[PDB]
Amino acid sequence: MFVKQVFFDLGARIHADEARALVAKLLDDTQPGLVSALMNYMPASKTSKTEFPLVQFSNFNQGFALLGFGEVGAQILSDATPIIHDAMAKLFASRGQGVVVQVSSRDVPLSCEKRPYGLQYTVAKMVVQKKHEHRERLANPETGKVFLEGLFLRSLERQAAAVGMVLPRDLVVSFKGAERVSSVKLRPDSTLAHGSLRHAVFEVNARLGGLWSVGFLLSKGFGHINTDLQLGQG
Amino acid sequence: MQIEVTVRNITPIFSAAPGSNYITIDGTINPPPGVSRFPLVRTRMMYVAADVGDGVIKSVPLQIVPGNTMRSLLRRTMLKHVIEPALVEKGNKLSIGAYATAYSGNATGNPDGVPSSFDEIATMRAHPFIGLFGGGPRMLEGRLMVDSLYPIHTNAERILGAGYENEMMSGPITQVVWARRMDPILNLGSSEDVEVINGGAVAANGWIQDLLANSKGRGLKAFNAHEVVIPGLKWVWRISLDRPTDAQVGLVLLALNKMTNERIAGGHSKDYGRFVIDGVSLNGEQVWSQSGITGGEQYFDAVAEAIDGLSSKEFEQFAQSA
RNA sequence: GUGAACGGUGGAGCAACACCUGAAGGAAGGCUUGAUGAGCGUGUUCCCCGCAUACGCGGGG
Repeated sequence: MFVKQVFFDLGARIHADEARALVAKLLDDTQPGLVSALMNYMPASKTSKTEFPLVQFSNFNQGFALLGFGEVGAQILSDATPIIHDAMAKLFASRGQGVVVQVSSRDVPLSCEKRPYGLQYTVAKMVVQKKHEHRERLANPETGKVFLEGLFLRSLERQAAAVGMVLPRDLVVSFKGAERVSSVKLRPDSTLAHGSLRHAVFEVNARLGGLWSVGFLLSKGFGHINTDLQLGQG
Repeated sequence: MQIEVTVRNITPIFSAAPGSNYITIDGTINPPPGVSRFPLVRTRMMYVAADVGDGVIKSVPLQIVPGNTMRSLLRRTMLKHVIEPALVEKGNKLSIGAYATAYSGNATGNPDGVPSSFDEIATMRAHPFIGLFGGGPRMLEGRLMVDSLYPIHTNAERILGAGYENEMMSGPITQVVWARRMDPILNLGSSEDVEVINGGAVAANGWIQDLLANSKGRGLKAFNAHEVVIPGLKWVWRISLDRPTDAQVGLVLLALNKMTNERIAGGHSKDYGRFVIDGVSLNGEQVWSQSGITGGEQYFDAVAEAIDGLSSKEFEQFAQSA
């Protein structure tokens, strides 16, 4: 259907992962239901759902962005936005002279069609690595392209199934090129790291809509970009 | 007494029609519901029979300025700097009902059911102002007959026909101009701008927080359109008078001498409706120059000794209701 | 075999003449289409959840 995108202007750029941590810190004491919903937590425990995270943090140059997929995610963002804005208001007015937190909100629809010609789409900060078998798949190129093929196609399929619209199942993808290979860490000052791809390019015969997220660690703000801006870049 | 005022608009003209219409991004006036349409207040518009083909006429739409608007304009300019300076120069003051009958034409909504005497009508009729503009509690008839301002256009060829062989507009003559609203609090992103607020950053954050609840008590930050005639095209105006005195015609000509600084249209914050007079035909003879009206001497002299001695007793007995 | 049988309500006659639905009124004020998503940090074995039923597959941070 549609995905709701909310931008917060804190005056200085903070990253998506520290934004998620900062928001989990400030709303920990009061109102546990809304931070549990925005964190996609269990209704009984603190463990996150294994399914698609409906809402997720993202990048913003003057702050952080929030993405709520579907009617449930859009409702969660619409109810949770003013208390978040009041929280950053009190946090940035407690210290210093004080700043004003500005807001933006868009409702970008989702769409997909099929044409018999492949199309270029690039993704930055893409995480591909969770297990040692994927290290064994990425060591050899021939068994690595097919792993990226399956990962991209199944990521499109799972987000299309989560948001509630039908994907054509005759889609074929292809992975052309990579620019850099870098790690992402789970928590700060932790030895554990996950491999990840920087400036991957992919070629899909279908047409790709905006807020289309691929790969792993989607709620931490990786592997999503707007395809509407990439389609006909001006 | 036919006055043919050909004028030329400097800024565009926007005289809004009361019907609320709608518009998408690229044209499509009044779209079907569900296209996310924007509100639109079109310029007001008479249809006119026009020869769109070989001798067949259709009721093509023509955008104009209505006759009631510029009748109020002519009344307001003559009462703004030809009559009320003459009223306050010799010290006479209108009553509140007299002011209401001078500007609107009536004191209250309810008029007199009785008719007034003829000697009253003989006094007020054939007068510089109350002759031209009737009304009051007895609904006195007004001598002056103000038409609407058509553009010189091929759709209005059937109006004021067999004239202007050249200089005739045939193409589309309008444009839709978009005006968006900002929320000024949202567009700040600084501490120096919010240092001015009573309460400051916390008050601005609270108002933005209320705007977050109201985003998904009408708020600000809209984006609308208005449909507006293009500038720089010729327009014609007609003023008519049945059995006029020289003072009434002179008062019309004195209002029309310094008409050039007033507002024929609405939307004057965008300066919409500035016009420069191309010429003034007084029963067909061209009497307009750069320094106002040249010609029509007896009218100017008669209104000159008419506005002197113009007391407010007549306005007071006009506005008195039985 | 009716206190019955037999008997046209008919003819003609123009609802018409003369009256102007009006009068007098301002859609008008106030209101940035060009920013918001596009470029900048992480370096190695770890939570939990299903299918199984452990030979392993899939995935949440």
